[PDB]
Amino acid sequence: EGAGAMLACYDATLGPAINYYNSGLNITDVIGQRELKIFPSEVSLVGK
Amino acid sequence: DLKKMDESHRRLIENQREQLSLITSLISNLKIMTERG
Amino acid sequence: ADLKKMDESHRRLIENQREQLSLITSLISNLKIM
Amino acid sequence: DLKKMDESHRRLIENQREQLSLITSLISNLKIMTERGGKKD
Amino acid sequence: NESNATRLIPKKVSSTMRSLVAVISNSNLSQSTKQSYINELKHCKNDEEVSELMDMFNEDVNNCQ
Amino acid sequence: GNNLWEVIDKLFPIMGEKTFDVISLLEPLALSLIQTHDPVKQLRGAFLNHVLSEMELIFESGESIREFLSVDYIDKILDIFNESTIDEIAEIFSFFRTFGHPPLEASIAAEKVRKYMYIEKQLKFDTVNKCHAIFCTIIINGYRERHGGQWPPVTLPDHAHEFIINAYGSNSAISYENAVDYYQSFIGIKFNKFIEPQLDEDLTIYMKDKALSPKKSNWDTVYPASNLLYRTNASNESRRLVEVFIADSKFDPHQILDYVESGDWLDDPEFNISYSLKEKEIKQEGRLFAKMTYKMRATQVLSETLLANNIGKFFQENGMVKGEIELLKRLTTISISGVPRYNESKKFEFKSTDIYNDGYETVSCFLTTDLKKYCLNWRYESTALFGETCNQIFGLNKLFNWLHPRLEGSTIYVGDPYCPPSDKEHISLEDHPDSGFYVHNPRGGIEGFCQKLWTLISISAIHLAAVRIGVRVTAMVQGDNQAIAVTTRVPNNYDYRIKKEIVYKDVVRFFDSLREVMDDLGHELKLNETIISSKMFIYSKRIYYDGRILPQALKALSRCVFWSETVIDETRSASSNLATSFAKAIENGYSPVLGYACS
Amino acid sequence: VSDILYPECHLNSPI
Amino acid sequence: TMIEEDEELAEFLMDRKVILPRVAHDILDNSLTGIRNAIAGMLDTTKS
Amino acid sequence: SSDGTNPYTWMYLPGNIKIGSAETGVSSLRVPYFGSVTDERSEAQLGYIKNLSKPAKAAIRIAMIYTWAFGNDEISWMEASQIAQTRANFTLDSLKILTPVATSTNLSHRKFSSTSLIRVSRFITMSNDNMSIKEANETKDTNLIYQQIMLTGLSVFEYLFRLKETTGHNPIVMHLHIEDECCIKESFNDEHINPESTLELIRYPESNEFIYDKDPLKDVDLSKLMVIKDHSYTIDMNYWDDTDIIHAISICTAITIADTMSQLDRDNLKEIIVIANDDDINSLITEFLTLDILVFLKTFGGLLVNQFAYTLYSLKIEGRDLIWDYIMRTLRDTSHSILKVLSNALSHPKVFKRFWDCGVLNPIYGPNTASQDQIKLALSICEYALDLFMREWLNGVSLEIYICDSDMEVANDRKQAFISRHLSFVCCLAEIASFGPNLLNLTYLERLDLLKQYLELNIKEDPTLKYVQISGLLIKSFPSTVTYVRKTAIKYLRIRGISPPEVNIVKT
Ligand SMILES: [Mg+2]
Ligand SMILES: [Zn+2]
Ligand SMILES: [Zn+2]
Repeated sequence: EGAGAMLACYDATLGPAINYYNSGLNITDVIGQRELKIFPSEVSLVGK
Repeated sequence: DLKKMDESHRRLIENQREQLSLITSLISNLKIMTERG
Repeated sequence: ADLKKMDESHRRLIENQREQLSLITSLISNLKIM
Repeated sequence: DLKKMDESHRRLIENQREQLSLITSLISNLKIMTERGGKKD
Repeated sequence: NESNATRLIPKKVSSTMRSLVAVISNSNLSQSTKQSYINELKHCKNDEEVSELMDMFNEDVNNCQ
Repeated sequence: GNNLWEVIDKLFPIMGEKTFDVISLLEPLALSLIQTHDPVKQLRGAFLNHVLSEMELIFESGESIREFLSVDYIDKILDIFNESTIDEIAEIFSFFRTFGHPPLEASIAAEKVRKYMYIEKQLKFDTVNKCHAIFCTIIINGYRERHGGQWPPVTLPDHAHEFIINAYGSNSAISYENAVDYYQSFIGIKFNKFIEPQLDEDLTIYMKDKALSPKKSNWDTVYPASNLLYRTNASNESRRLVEVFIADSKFDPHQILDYVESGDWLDDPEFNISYSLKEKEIKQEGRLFAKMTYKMRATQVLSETLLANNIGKFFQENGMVKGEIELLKRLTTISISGVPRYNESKKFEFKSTDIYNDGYETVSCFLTTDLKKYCLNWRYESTALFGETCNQIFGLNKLFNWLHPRLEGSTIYVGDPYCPPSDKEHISLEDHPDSGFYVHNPRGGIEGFCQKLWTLISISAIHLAAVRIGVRVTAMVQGDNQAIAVTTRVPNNYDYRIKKEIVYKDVVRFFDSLREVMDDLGHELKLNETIISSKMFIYSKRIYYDGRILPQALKALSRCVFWSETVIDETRSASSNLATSFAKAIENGYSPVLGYACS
Repeated sequence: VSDILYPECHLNSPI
Repeated sequence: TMIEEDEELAEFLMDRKVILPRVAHDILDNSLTGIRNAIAGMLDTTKS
Repeated sequence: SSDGTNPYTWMYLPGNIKIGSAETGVSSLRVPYFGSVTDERSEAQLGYIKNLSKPAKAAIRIAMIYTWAFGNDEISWMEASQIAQTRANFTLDSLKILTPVATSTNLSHRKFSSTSLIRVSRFITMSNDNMSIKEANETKDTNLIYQQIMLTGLSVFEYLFRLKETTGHNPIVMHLHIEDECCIKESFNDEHINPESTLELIRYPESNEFIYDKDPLKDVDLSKLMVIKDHSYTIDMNYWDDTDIIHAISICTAITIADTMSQLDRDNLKEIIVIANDDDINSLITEFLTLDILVFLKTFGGLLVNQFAYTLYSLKIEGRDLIWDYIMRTLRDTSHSILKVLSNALSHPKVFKRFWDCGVLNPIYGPNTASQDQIKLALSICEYALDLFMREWLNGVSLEIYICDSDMEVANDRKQAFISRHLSFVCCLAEIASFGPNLLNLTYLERLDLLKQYLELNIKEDPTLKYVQISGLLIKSFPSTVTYVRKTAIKYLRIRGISPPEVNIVKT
């Protein structure tokens, strides 16, 4: 799940339930001084 | 006409005095770097 | 009127330039090489 | 009269500026040759 | 036209030959290739053959990667 | 290392004193062996050729060497390092003080000083003017950065260009290209006093436990009475600085400055300067360091402190005014700069290419060097303008130009207690002929005196040489050792080798400009002993290579002696120095576990 | 008695 | 009589309900004792 | 075991990098961390007097240390003056005026040798985002602990890959945790510790001018002393209220960011400085956590327009819309390396969350929230700052500015230059700069006077330009560097113990 649009849409349509999320992560994702972490941006936007 | 020519003749003098100031500064620098204590 | 002012100003500037030239000649004449 | 004197004054001022530029250019391109040490003898 | 700190011009003088042998030996090619280059360099008629051998060695080094 | 020692030690009987020539040439051999690995095909084996030529010249310099050795010994020296890693080659800088030291002599030491301190030099007036313009520009930019863009008090000349006046009015920076362009507006510039001379920066600089030369009336008191035919003067005056300072009836720092300002230094009849041989230098002839009388030494140290504390911080290329962390970080950044950071008329048809951050990146190629007899090639003409500028900045006059006017009419002698003169009776110093170990009327400078001004002039010359052709450089200069990284913007879609070959053209084009500038300033950038590299540069006798420091582990191990640097034979200080040496070895590239066990 | 003077243990002078 | 003054100053600095041997050291360094020690420390060898 | 409640440092090393020779461009290459660059302890000095002798500065330092350590009441000041009169004859009032306030870093005091050969730390990426210890305060310094931990981790990675040429096949991640249950101890502090002994036998026999400085100030008049006293009382942070302290933090942060951008623009190898690692100190993280967003953005926009004012005026760029477009065209055209500080400070999870809750920034520039593009975030912040400042200026609210420098007269000249630039910007904005006076080859004072005359003439002649106000600036002059003011504001914030500012039928 790249951005998580599928997850948010399914949560809205289907019943609310715990969703486990997995996505790719490579050397490009690292930042100069930030820990490597991942979380769907679209889920955050929908939640806000 | 007359005013324009007067202004041009005056303006030439500023260029000439700037040239003279440059020559004076060059001679002063030469004196500083050549003459001893 | 205007002509007299032009004469006075031009003479003053020419004399100032001559004084500067004389000062330059005096300054170069004091070089230890010369 | 006025035009003739203006032309003459411009010519002499240009000549003076040329002489000043010659002096400045000849001053700027200078090779300084220092002297050598050692016993005067 | 001579060598300086900026470049090495392959010639037939002893110092240049020693430097070329050293730079060939320190290269990252195979041992047989370095040996063959050394024997081919030891028999050179003039500067032209040395320059040609140096060009071939440089091409091989570039193609090594 | 064992093979190297075995090979070199065989040279001592056959080659008596010339062996130290080879021992000194060892380090350029290491630099050449490291240089033979760079991507550029032109730079491979460019310094090794000169090194091998020097070794052949050494090995064919005598009949005993010819009939007992041959040029085949260079092959034996080389074969012990062929096909070896970078660290192993770079590690042989720790083999510098493990062969002993040569026997020195006063006449041989003074011969070279006479040879290279008597020559007459030809200087360019325009080049000095442009260097002074860059000097003023750097000072102005430094003050701007220090005080948030506000210019220092400056009085521009009447013939100043409109651009410079506009910049002064708007309080804006000046680039060195503008400084070289409008260099005639800086000719008659005149600073104002904005730094107050502090005479109490460090109170311990006037009481350093050093030795002073005796006054010229009794100069031969250095030699002990056991080595002189006659007897020295009975006047008992101390030559050590500590006792002289203690027994000073009148003393206040103002009098030193008044002495150097009021014209007294040139009218002192008891001024003496004497050389002394330097220890633990394995050049075939050792180096020299000078000592002067009391007042002149105090003036010199005050001038050095004043110039280093205040003006030195305005330049970003001084290695002597930066702390450990700042200098290390700047050097690491410059070294990292040497490797790319990204591997990979009708109906005008255009295709949108995915550019990557303007599609241009900066990469640099390095050029490290040291001049030939840096201290001996200076003259009064080169540094007079910069001394006058510093005097104007400090609100005083003719303090920073005290060296050459005083030295130009003095006599220098190499004072060694075991090389006495053959005089039968006392003779005034200026009566001996221009031979032996005397130098009469020197022109050049002295090793270790007013070095800060020379460093600033060298930085200005480097920047002028860079601007003269358009390239951009960033430098790091200490005394003679200068490392300059020439930076160039290249497309980031290229590969490594093409980028390096592109920057090599800029480096080879800037090298000639630097040579011409240094020749204009009277110096000489020696052609065949300059280290051009794509990955490495040498600073503080350490090699920086692709952002990493090549290790020197054995050097800190060779100094793990039992009674190491102890004033008296005690266990505590010896163990402290052992622990310090082993910690230094550990942090230079030794394994912590074995280092701790060996400690 | 001033017997705190030890001979130099390391080289610190030119040869 | 510098020794008595130095000991009295140090005692006044530290003889409190809480002892701060670092602040007192800095104060003594900035006081006359600092320059006294700096001047007296020029002799570091038994021979000299 | 700790359920994520144990602080730690995160370190990462890539998989397939050839340690020996980098024959290919490496994207993970960066400048290592050699240790905290300790700041000068002479920066904590009020530049009221242009030239002061060394004994006077020594007495000032003694008074500073004594008042910081053993209390700040009147008796402590009397004792500090008694001790400081040994080295300089300062009156109690002059000493009170001229001594700054000290912090933990002032007392913590501590050819060239490399810390280590740098081999595998060119590639290591390190982060202290998850590490924080509450015991830190002004009494006990904790920067040393952080520095030691980062250096120890660097040394461990250096030792592990000591004999192997290649890095390996998999990325290596290591957590550096601490055993805070035993070694880390909270420190109590009693501020008032009265002395037991009495200074009784101290005399003043010394007379040398390089050892003692009687009458340390000569050129200072009585009127000058009164003016200096009034100015010092004006900017005393102790008597300010909480809102003023928070505003000062925000203003100092904005000024620091602007000055850092300006000075980083000039540097040649900027693209390589931006990749360099560093400690979280002097990285503006804490103030970004405890500043005020709106004031900071307004001040940042004001600083930007003040910087670009002369370029706007020379090009006759008029209007509220064209100025923004020109400024951002210039910002995007130039290198993005100058935005290093802002881009790095905005990437912190707590900083990003605080900015996002206010609606200034949103996680829109990438698939994942934790790796949003830094440059886009910086540009969005700049856009919001410019828009906010221009809208507020047209609305008619004043702008508060701090001018900080170590010299008073240089501070006054900087204030004059700032006012001149602001007047140029106001002329540009009001769409009246096309017919304005030419400002070529003129000093900033002449420009200021000419622009004042022009603006007054235009306001008096035409009553439409009511929103244009000449006295729209509130400039406060500080006789010290901006870093000292920011640290003083932060210290008073921590001492006062005030929290950072925090800002239904619809739900169902
Ligand atoms: Mg040299
Ligand atoms: Zn963990
Ligand atoms: Zn413990």
